[PDB]
Amino acid sequence: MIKLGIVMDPIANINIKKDSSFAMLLEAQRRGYELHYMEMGDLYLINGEARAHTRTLNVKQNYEEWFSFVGEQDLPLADLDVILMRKDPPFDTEFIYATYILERAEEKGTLIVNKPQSLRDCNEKLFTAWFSDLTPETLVTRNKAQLKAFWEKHSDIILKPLDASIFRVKEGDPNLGVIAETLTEHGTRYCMAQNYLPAIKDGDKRVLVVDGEPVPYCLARGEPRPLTESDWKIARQIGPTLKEKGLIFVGLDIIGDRLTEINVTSPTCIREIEAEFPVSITGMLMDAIEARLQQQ
Amino acid sequence: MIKLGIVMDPIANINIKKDSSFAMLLEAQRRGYELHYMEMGDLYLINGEARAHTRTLNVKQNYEEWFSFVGEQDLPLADLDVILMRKDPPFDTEFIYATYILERAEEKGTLIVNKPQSLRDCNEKLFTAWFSDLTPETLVTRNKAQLKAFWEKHSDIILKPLDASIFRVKEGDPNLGVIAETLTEHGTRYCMAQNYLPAIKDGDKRVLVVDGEPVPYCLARGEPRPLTESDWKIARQIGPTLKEKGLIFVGLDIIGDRLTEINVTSPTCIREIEAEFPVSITGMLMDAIEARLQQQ
Amino acid sequence: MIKLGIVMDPIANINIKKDSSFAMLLEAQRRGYELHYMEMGDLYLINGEARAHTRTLNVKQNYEEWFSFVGEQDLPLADLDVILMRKDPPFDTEFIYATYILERAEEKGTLIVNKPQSLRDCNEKLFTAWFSDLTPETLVTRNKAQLKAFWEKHSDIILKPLDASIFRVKEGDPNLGVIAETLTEHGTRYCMAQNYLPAIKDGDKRVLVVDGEPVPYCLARGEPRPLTESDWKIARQIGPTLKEKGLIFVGLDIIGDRLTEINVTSPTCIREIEAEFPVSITGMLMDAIEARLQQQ
Amino acid sequence: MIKLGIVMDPIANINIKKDSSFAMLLEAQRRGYELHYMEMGDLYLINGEARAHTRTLNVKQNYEEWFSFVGEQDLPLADLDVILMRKDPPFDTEFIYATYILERAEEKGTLIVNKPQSLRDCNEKLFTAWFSDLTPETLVTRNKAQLKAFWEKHSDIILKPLDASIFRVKEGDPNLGVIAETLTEHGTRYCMAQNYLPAIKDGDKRVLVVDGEPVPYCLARGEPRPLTESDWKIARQIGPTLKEKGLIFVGLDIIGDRLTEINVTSPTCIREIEAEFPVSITGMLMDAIEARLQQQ
Repeated sequence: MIKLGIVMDPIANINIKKDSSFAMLLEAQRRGYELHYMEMGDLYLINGEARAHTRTLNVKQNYEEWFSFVGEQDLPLADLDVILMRKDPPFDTEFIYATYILERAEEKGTLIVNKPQSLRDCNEKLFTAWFSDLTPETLVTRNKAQLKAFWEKHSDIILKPLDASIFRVKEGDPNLGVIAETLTEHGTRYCMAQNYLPAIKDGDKRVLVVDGEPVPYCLARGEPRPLTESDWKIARQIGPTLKEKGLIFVGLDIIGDRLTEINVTSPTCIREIEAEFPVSITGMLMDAIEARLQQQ
Repeated sequence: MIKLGIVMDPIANINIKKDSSFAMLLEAQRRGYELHYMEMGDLYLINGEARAHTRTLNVKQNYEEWFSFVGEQDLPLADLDVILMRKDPPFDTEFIYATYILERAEEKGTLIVNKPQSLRDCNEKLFTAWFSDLTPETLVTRNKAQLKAFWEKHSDIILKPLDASIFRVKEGDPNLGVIAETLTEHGTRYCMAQNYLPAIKDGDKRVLVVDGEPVPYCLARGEPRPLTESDWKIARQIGPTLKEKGLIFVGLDIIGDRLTEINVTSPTCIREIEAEFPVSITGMLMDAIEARLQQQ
Repeated sequence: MIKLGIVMDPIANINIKKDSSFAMLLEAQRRGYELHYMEMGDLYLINGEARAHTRTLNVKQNYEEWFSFVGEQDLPLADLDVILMRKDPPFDTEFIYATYILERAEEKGTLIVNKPQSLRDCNEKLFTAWFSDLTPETLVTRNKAQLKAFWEKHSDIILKPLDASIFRVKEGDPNLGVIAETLTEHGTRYCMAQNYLPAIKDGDKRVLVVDGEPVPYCLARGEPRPLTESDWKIARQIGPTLKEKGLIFVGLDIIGDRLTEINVTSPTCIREIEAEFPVSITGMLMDAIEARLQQQ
Repeated sequence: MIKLGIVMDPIANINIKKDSSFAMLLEAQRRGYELHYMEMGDLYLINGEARAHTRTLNVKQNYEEWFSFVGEQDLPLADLDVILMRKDPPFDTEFIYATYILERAEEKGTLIVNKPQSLRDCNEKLFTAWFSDLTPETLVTRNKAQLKAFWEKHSDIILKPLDASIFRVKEGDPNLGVIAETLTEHGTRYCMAQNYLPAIKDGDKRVLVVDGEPVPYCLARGEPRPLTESDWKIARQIGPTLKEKGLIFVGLDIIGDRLTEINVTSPTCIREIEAEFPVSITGMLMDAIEARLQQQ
């Protein structure tokens, strides 16, 4: 069978009613995969070989007991067929170090969803710089004077840290200086400004893309909808780049007809769309994984 | 002429007697390049285009006044032929974000020394996992129990943070637990252990590699020496990988016949080797840059 | 009845088999006090008046359910007769701010165990500077050069942060510099050095003092013992100062015949001594509280 | 003569045109005091005795060279007659530890301006809780829900951290939640809210009080003015408490007829008032110090 590993934040603390990682584990188990649970602290590197302490895992939709460990072992990660990296943000240096550990197992034949080097290349907020055609006006800077000028030009902007804490600075806001100071840590940290998009009142849509192919229903933040014509247009333009970079399960954040963020670490909204619509997103994912496992 | 940009820690605070970045700027100026000075805070990104505020720079070996700005401008980074990224460690998330800014200029034709994606791929302590043949016994972990066992097996080890603060834990040291606790931040951060190498008493050599080719004299930490036979062997084995990854100016740290670290951000020791030996390392670098600029 | 309030770290996470705060709540309940539970976040200040959101609490030695809330209210803290400040270390600025909130209730007649201003005056590591006669050789400094010289003079020393992480630097340790660097954060933070006391092998005794009077049995760290002659001597010398400073429940840490630390925030070891010996430490505490409540 | 010590942030970085500490050193030198310079890192504690490395200092109004050291020594702080604690905020735990070091010298007869225990008792933002009659509506809390309700009741409020970064949240501001989240660090840190005072447009006055006596001219933030009738009223009400707490040189911040903050660490504005008006504030301070030195 396929031996599936998952690296994630502690399973004992999720909400199985909405957790997408758990929805993935149930599908994988329904297909008969052997599942191996691990957290960040379980991964290590010894003389260049990637290894982990895993626990063989069993999961079930039981609100009183949704997982159990039926075994425990130390193995080279190269023994697993596929590892799902499902660690939540922040994207910090520890996340980047775990990426090098997963890449040593990847050189030995393991499929990593998503690809380690692409996780380092494709920042969730800065990767939109590669698709400026699709995005709002975006400025990334440490300088208060540039943030002041962007606010003068656009009148109503969003200020966000790169690593929610979104400030909206409308015309007549008294705090642009304090906010710039706070997010740039007095000019020592980069932050991002975008023009505010009023279409947010119509929904912050979450579109999922499975191996480059958009799932046909999205979740407008919480109401499931079919993709509109402009949703299909954004997703078809990014899709090919996600497939070739090995970004196999991606979330795109779309407000109106603007692409605002690209989630490549732990995209969610599977349960919410699946409940209202006849699509098995977890099934599409595992079909795509299995396809990749036979392509090599 | 070539327009050379440099991103570095503030020039007003260096020691021009030993600073290698300054030694590079003097050579570039001696060849007639137009030099453009910038710090991290000068770089920004607007709708996917990389730009910076630069200052045209003039440098001279004058201990009372070694640089002056003769102009100031805002330009797209794609207007510069080559940018030297010479920012010091730490390798943190800000360093990683600046890397994406330099890579947007790189897609537009600018040569970046060293290549942005390789700066993200090649951690200075963890890239040695790709050359385990050349390195000491190395363990990377968050677990105190694994560090305890490595210390039992090797009797005398080095503990270092990934991001100097090197602890030597010899036989009979009472602090392995406190030290593991301190470097792993009670098991939440990865750290690195290696077996101690007694050949350190003979020197921590600094070998420089310019576009894959080892400079023939190194600095044993501070005494300049010709490369020994095993120094040539280590450097010839890494060299090709550095060239193809676009890691054009690299420092390797060698203790005895063991490779311990790979400096790809801001390697130094140019002045120290150049003073005692008939080699112009800065000249080798600029010849290599100019070669790369005509190869495309 | 007496209305007793307690400020503490979350009750849902303690171990009722050894927690001394819980042992205090059971005694108070056995005497019929009305108990009011609060955490740090429940305390606030409005126009100089101290107030809190409390929960009326019920406790019982049940490992499956040891507490329940039977009510909830917002009141001025001046309505409670006595508040036990049982927040764990660190002693940080938040701890210091909560102290000013408790002191506004104290001006209005509430007894605070221990007294707020004394919690600010009496640091657990630095208050020993007032009893140098009883302590080991102690140096507090940010300077590596002074720590090096103390180590030269004493050969075997203890290095500790002021805010466990105790380093022992014996003769021949290779790390004094790295350790000084780490605890002083490269000379920006004070740390403490003391000469090592070999009598630690015979026990790190925990003596409790209730309103200036030593409890006659201590816990040598884990074995309960009667106080020795030198334990009685140390405790009788500190005792009067603790009583007049309103430090009503204190822990003293004694190694051999040396006083090393003074716990004034959350002293423990009640359950361990009480189990093996015929003393009710919680009863001595509540008798002392009740005495203080009738003395005014 | 009097031997005056000063603990301050590095003298090599001040602006002698406006620095009040420097204005104090010039007056002290004009009276013939022997001046001893020290920074935080110079202070230490050995077996309960407070000591420091001092440098004998000479100062002069020379923009190219305003100070020189004419000697260097290690002494017990009890040898100095008076130490001026002139360390800038933040009020952090290091500031609190230095306070215990200065208090050990104070027990041995040294006058400390301002008194160490009062520096711990009198927080610059929270000490206003003792004079609620004079202050605006003030709430101190970690709870977003209480900050939301204060904003509903007052329509236009100020949010500030306890340890500038003042947020004004007017009617219709979209960010109260993000700001509360940012200043309380998601409910783990206390912050302060006050109702906004429109009289700020007429000036944020800085009144100085020397040993309980108000200096008769203030600086409205930058225009020097005589104290108004309500300025005299606020200062006469606080004054006696400052004198008896040994808070010898204090700054009060007054907006309109409201007391907003009490500066007890490093009050300034001496040069600005002294230039426009016939008062020697430094002379009033040294007369008060000399009076205190003969009162014991």
